[PDB]
Amino acid sequence: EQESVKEFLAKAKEEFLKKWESPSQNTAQLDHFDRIKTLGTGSFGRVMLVKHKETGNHYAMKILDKQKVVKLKQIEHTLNEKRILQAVNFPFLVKLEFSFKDNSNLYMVMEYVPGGEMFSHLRRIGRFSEPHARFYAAQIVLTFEYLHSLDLIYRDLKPENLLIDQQGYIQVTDFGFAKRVKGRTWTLCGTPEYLAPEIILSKGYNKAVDWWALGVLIYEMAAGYPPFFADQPIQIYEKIVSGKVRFPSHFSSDLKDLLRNLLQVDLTKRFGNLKNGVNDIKNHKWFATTDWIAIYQRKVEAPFIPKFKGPGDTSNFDDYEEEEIRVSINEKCGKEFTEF
Ligand SMILES: COc1ccc(-c2nnc([C@H]3CCNC3)o2)cc1
Ligand SMILES: COc1ccc(-c2nnc([C@H]3CCNC3)o2)cc1
Repeated sequence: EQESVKEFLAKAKEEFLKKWESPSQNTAQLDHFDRIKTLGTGSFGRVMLVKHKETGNHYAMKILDKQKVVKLKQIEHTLNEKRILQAVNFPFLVKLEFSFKDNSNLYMVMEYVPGGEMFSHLRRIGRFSEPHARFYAAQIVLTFEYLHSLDLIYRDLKPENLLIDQQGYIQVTDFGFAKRVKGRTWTLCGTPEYLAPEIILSKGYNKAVDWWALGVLIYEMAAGYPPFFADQPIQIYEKIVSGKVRFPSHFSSDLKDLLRNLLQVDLTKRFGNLKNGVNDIKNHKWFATTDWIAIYQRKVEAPFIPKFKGPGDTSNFDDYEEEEIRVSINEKCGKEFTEF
């Protein structure tokens, strides 16, 4: 690789390690914000649109219930999420602006991206043309190049976690399964449709699982549906381990060739995990029209710009029951969350 790429990644790792070793803590509190709307929910928390009362700036506030985190065995994963987010910096990652806790909850306050999830736009239009899919895929290739050089694995790539911003570019959100890993790791986690074979077979696995998930994402963007699906997870898993995939006839020959090498069931033969690493992907014929520097600099005109009226518009997100943010008069689970 060119020395300019090597020096860029060496500086990125230096800046990450300084924040990783000395994390920020307790940088706002709940009554500094007004609550506006619930943007989405989940197994042990939700994300709310909020407005800061002194500056007027909008944020996306992720709220996790401490007792429920403990019951669903997610303590280590929650601590991973906040420690990684306060230490990274890259054009296509959401920015964490504040974090804090109280007697009942943990809070992560991020810059708000009003354009909505990629999932909504893909399901609305049906599928993306190959140039449109390729513009998004290039941003994910550069983001994984960055995260993997910091010894991080992301482990939750899927369309609902890719937000579309005011310039039509991607910002990746939700680091709940991200982890710093020197060699191998073992936890069963992810969404069934995106899991690599070595996770399903309970092996020790590495960053090659993120390149498998990139193959599932590019197939889904260009076809409109993922390659492996069924009503029961055990049926999805049998299809993933089989080593067979079927492609629509409208796919280009170059796209089919790239996807056979990302959706390779033998992890020692998979693109992204060979001696040349990410450069086997960047140099593939499907990416021949891509200007990697121009994408990083945000100089390429996007395929589309989401429709929205202002920085507080919620029209690209959907409607959920509005529930209280209740804070107990007694402290819960203080010991488990000391480092947060
Ligand atoms: C950075 O600005 C945002 C905006 C919205 C969300 C968000 N909205 N919903 C979710 C989860 C629940 C349903 N899917 C994922 O995250 C995150 C950050
Ligand atoms: C009863 O058999 C098991 C199997 C797996 C696990 C397990 N899977 N993940 C974890 C956490 C420790 C490693 N980081 C997350 O424990 C625990 C008990």
